[PDB]
Amino acid sequence: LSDPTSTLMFAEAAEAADVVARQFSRNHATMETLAASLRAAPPPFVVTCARGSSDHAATYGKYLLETQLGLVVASASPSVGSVYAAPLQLRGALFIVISQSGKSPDLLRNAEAAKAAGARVIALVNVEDSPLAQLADTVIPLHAGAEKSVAATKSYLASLAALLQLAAYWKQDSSLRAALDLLPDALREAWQCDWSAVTEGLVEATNLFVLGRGLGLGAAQEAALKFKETCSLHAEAYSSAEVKHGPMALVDRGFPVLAFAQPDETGAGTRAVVEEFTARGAQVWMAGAGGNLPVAAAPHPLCAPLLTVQSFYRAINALALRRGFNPDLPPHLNKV
Amino acid sequence: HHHMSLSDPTSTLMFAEAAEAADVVARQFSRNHATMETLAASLRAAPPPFVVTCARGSSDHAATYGKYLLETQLGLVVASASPSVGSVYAAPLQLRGALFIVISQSGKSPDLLRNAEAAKAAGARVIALVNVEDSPLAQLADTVIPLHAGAEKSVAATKSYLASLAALLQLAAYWKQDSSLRAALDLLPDALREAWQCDWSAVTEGLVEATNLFVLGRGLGLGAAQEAALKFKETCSLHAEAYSSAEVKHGPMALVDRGFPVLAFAQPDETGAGTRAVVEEFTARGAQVWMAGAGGNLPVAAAPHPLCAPLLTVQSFYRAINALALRRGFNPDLPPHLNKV
Repeated sequence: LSDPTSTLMFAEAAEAADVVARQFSRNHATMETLAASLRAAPPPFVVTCARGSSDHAATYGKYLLETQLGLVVASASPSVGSVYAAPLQLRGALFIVISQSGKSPDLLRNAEAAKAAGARVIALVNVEDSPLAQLADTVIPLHAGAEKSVAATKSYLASLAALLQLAAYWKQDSSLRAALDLLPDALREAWQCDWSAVTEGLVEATNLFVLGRGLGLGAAQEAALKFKETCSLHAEAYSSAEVKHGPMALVDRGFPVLAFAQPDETGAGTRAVVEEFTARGAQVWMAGAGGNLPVAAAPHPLCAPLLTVQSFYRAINALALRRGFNPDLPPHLNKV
Repeated sequence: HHHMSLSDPTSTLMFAEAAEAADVVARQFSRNHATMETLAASLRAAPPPFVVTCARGSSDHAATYGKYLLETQLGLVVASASPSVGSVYAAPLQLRGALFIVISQSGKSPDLLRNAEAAKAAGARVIALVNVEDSPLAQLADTVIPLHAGAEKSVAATKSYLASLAALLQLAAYWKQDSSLRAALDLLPDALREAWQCDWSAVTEGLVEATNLFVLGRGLGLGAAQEAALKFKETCSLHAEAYSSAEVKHGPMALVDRGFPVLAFAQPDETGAGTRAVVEEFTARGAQVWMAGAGGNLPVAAAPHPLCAPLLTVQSFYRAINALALRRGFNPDLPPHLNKV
């Protein structure tokens, strides 16, 4: 269509700032109670349990809790069908299930097993009366409302925001707490960032790397999923820590790079790496670290990936339509 | 410099070094027996609260096997501190008493060294699975497990990756005191020899003109899929991407059209909805779907124990991908993007 604003993906992504504001207001005391309980009985480590977009949120959760609380974060394996020669030793661990609908039988079985093993199960979940919420020791509703687009947007940003409020309150980080009050306005600014250069440059694309590292890796993972689902583009997320492998093998004219960088110039590789990509004739866009894509000013560095994703949703919505796809309908059913 | 021929798959360093893998595993198990018994007894006497792995490249794929191996066999949660998924700035994590396993062929990577120093300073027990025994990584470690793979001159790692999987398996067998797994390890070198003879020429020939591909694995097989995808990228200039078979509704199915190639690695003992359930939709969408394991159309060697199956799949895959690289005009022995013949 000729009006990018007319998609549900656009309307729902635009809601994210209001979603985050009301989520933090509604969940404040519940999060404080959970945070106090974790300080009183510190878990030995954390486990995230999630699929799809929610697992890309778990990637961000890992970075947040490892860097801010100093706790190791592992991933559960809900739908892998492992047979345990030994029960998994989860006693006292914090077991974080992230799920939009909270109904996946695999997630439920994994959460039940974690509880039986003595873990504390918390659910970051949008559907508050879901089977997962009923199971959890503590429920953190995402408060994202209904998503009618098949493309997840505000629900993913809400998952990141809930992890951030958990980290802020658990840590008692007064600086991050103050930045949470500023985060909705920053998301509103991020929604206005002009990423038309990458929309225009990818109309004819057939391959892409989305690079990220550390704080922004989960955002790169989600961006690549969005390119696959809405644009029928083989975008692949890749850690810039491993740029000497896949990206150095394949980046070329006709195989471009979108990089999410932190202000310390990490997330795209070194200057020499980017220069090699450019010398090959590859298009390279970078959001962050003075890159050629404009980004909103983050009120706290840990907020930055939410802003990056908020900006990217507008660019990818526009790109889907330019490529002849309706981002509100499933792949293979959405060519216009 | 080594000289090869595009018309002779047996002429590459990748072929010669992958062919060594069985000999490597046999001698590694013999040379490391006493060290492994000592380490395993010490871990039983002081059980760690959990495990953390740390690795780069193909070693990270081996660490992913280690996750599912130790979670299912020892019941220990395994997390990653690999540079791929970790912070730029090595910092203290709450690791007191945890087993911190670093896997590295050369043992020199500065950020692996920093992460291991951080783990030791935080009270972790650092063990290094390393091919270079006098490397900085080995010197830091509390226990060194040499891979005994010898010199690997191909840019494409083969025997060092298989040796890393094997070392994890011997550790798990000795630590768990699993007599059936111990006995199976005696048969593993010969099973690798059988795997090296499996005929995958059909998928080699089928992918000569491919541009994009998904490699699928699950649990114990996920690291194998990741290793295969990396080899496709580097040796063949093919945009292959690895996915967990549990995630196909979040990415891979979106791109699959008629003829889109999918290579699925299956375990021999899958229960419930597994690889065949996922391959079913791929075939309903007309993808070109190959499967190794579970009665699929790419033959695999009989596994002496299900935990061995991913090693046998990769051993076979290495022959197929070496041949595919040559058919596509590339020397798998030379660096990525610089290896067109």
